[PDB]
Amino acid sequence: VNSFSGYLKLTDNVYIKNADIVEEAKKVKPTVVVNAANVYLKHGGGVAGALNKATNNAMQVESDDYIATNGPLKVGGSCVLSGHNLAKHCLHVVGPNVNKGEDIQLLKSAYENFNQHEVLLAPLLSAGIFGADPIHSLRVCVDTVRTNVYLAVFDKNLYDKLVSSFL
Ligand SMILES: CC(C)[C@]1(CO)CCCN(c2ncnc3[nH]ccc23)C1
Repeated sequence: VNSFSGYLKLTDNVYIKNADIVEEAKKVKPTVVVNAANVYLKHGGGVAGALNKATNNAMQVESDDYIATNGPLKVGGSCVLSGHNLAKHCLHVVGPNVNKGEDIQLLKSAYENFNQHEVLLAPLLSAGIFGADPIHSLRVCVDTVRTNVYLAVFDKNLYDKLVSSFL
């Protein structure tokens, strides 16, 4: 039993809800929140910009130190950093950005990072400003993630479309 509330169950381990991941993180304080990161951990917009703003820029400060030490992430890769006031940990995961021409097959590799964590609150990878089809992102998620994932979908219209078309 965990503290997540109001989700629709898609499968044994995948759940979905119309929610702002920032407000959801602040209420649940999950062990792991997933950020829709880029390789430079520059949290300017989309989910990343929103999560970072909610940390009063502490996420960006921590991220800049991480990059200065380690260099950029790989597309499809991840790193674990602090969750600040939102979660115990933030798993920064880099899905391919279609608007940069990155290979969509890397979306499966991106979701594989979730399997290192028993329970996660997460957005749909490569959705939104990353340019991929969110119905495909949900499908890859379901077919790749085996741990318990709670997907927060900001757009109510998109949320309803994701459910009604799910197989
Ligand atoms: C389609 C999908 C990739 C998105 C909608 O879920 C697109 C728009 C930005 N994304 C967010 N998702 C959940 N919570 C959020 N809070 C602020 C932004 C945000 C991801």
